[PDB]
Amino acid sequence: KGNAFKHKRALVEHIIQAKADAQREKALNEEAEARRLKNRAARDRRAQRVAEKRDALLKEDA
Amino acid sequence: STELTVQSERAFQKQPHIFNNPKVKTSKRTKRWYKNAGLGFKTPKTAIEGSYIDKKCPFTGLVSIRGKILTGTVVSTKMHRTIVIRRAYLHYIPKYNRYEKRHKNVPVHVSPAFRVQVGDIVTVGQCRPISKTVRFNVVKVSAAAGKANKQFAKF
Amino acid sequence: GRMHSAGKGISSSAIPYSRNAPAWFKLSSESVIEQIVKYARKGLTPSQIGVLLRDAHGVTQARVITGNKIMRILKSNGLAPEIPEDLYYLIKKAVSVRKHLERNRKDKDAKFRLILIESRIHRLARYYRTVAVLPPNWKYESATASALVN
Amino acid sequence: PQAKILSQAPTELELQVAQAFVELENSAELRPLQFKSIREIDVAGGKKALAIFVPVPSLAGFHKVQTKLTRELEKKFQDRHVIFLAERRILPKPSRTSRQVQKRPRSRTLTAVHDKILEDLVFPTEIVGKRVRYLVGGNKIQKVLLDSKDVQQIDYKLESFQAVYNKLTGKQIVFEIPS
Amino acid sequence: VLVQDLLHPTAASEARKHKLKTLVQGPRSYFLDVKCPGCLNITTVFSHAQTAVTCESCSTILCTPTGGKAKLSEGTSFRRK
Amino acid sequence: SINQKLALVIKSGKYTLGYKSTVKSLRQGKSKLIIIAANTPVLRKSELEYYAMLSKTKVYYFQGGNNELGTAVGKLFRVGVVSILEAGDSDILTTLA
Amino acid sequence: TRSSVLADALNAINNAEKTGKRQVLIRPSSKVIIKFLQVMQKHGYIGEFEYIDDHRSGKIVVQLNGRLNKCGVISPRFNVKIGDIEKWTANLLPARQFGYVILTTSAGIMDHEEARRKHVSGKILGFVY
Repeated sequence: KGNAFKHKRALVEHIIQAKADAQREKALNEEAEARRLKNRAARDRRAQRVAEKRDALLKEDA
Repeated sequence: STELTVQSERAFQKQPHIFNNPKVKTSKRTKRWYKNAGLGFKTPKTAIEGSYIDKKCPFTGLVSIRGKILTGTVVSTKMHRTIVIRRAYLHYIPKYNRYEKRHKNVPVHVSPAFRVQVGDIVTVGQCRPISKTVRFNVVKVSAAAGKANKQFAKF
Repeated sequence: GRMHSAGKGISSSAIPYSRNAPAWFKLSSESVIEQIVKYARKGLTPSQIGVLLRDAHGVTQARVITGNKIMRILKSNGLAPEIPEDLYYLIKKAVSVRKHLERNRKDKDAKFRLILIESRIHRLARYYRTVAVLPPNWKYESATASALVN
Repeated sequence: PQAKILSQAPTELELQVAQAFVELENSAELRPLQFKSIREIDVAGGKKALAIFVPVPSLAGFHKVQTKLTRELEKKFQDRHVIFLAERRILPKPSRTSRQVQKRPRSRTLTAVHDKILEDLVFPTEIVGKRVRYLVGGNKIQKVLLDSKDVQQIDYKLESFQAVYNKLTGKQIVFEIPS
Repeated sequence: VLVQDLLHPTAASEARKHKLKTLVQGPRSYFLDVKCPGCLNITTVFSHAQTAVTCESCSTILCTPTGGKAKLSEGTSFRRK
Repeated sequence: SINQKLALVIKSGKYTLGYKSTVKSLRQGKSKLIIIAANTPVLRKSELEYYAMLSKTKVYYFQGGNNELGTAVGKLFRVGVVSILEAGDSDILTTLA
Repeated sequence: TRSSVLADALNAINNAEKTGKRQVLIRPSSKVIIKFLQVMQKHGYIGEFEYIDDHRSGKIVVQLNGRLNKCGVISPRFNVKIGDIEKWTANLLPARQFGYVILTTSAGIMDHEEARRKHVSGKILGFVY
């Protein structure tokens, strides 16, 4: 409704580029969320393993 | 990037004298030429693995970096395979024993081995003339962002 | 100094020398952190949280009792607002003055004060956009500041 | 369970200290609090001074315990002045030529570590004021002003603390009580 | 004048100064332990409180704000601690 | 005051906007409070008040129009009636009744 | 909005020296102030001085002796090659046989005689006499 697009071909190419950029963004954001959830799980596990080392691992062999 | 898919142009884009024989059934189907540009500039995996051609590239193309190496900030990305960098510096005036800020803008060719954005600092090297105004080519990038995308995500 | 007026007020708090204090204080760091979080759920800003802890309890200063500042505590517990409190209050004041200036077009003092306030907003917005707590492309527009005081 | 509480083998001094710890517990919540090293050093007059180094996350319980443990150690292991400290790591300041490593927090910077060493040499008298005289001979001296509260416990330890701070940090020091 | 100890001034000369203009600044304010006649619990109350502090047991008024020091209510037990 | 209260409810609690959803929640009995703009038509207001006196539900009359109520509950559109069906961390029910 | 804490310090010292006082309090403090005063102390122009540790920035109490005529500050701190210390010393010192220009080098803050001996140069800070 502005112009932005001399014709159908121009609009199609613009759609292609926009979709490609959006997909790049989506992939980056998704792998980032994956990394962060993975790190959070690991740093809950370490918390478990070290918080339950003071209690009943510090008594038997060593 | 660059969505040439690989062959957007009306001529066939290839590396010259790089011949992939359809007879020999080589188990790569990927014959490329790259070079070490030199001076400890790392040849990117995007260039080695990519499909682009870019004869003006310092890694897969025919130009050679020789002379000066400069640094600057990208203040434009609106051309195709070239940018404009700002090169800021201080000029001394002895009468006043003081300095004054000056800039020169410097157009640069950028390969599609680099994802360059306005604001990024970029190191460039002197090539032969490849346009009216361009004599330099991007050979290294340093993005001054840290991928600070989620800082905009606020809720 | 006073950025926009000519006052030279030195009115301020005098933080004491003892960074570890005050030797009569029970009710440990975890307790006061829990109190902070209850008040934030109850819908208060850091300044008012600090006031309430100070006056109704014995909490001289949260960085002293805990080792963290209140905004950090609230962020780590996930209660950080969308815009910082000082900017929020500025936007609110500007909204109020604009409303009043709609109802009262003959007030020139109000236009003047509104310009000053908006200048303050844009200065803080520059700062926050640089240090990246606000997004880039964030901009205060008077049209929808009601929908950004939100 | 005496070699338990050393965190390293040697030697006779630390062993005497650990068996003192054990005999003191047998009398309650001192078993989790283990130390690392010991430094016995001189005082200009008379006695010597024990520096008991500790991992810093134990300082809470140690500080809860110190009075009712330092008293017993002063009693039993006589001819000495006991004091506790936390082994804090000092990381060096990076040079311009230096290749980058992490940010080197101010907890690990030098000045903060010395201030904390002082805050722990002193115990619960709560430093109120530091002053630094610069003497015309290019010299420096530090006044550290203590509170009148609980100074009765350490009014006889000042010279030993001075010598200790000199031996660890290498800089001169003096204390004062306002009245 | 022309000679004096700026490091060791008199407490009389230092207490009348502004809190910030002393040699080392610090607050002239304080905290109170307060009990109303009804209950026997202690409530910690800041001298310059800014709020109508309540006793949590008996939901009553203890101190009302003013421009400086809070005005404590009718006769109550108040310490300086 | 009521604005800050509503702004807390809108992020902590459970609300619905609009006449149809109020009437639905109010037939269902889920609603505790309804806030009604000033410029709403009197017949709509009366219908809501009557549904409320049947459901034994509280009614607040916002001193402000539907645009103002939209801004108060944090929306870029206008709303004539709000239904609060679970207040969260707020105080709005007891602050006034 | 202070811009040069050193400038404020040395104005205070100069004014008290004019007034005949024997001590000054200067706030805030700084490493540069401490080193500058250490130089003045080494060359005898002032006595001891005491750094009060408030937790903010610092105060300093300087005990001065009357031997000082002017301590001053060169703002901006120009860049000085070794060929130019002569020009600076002639311009802003009363005589050749006494007085000290203070400058900042990679070797440290010091007087221009020490800078000649160490064969270094740098940025100019002020002067003492």
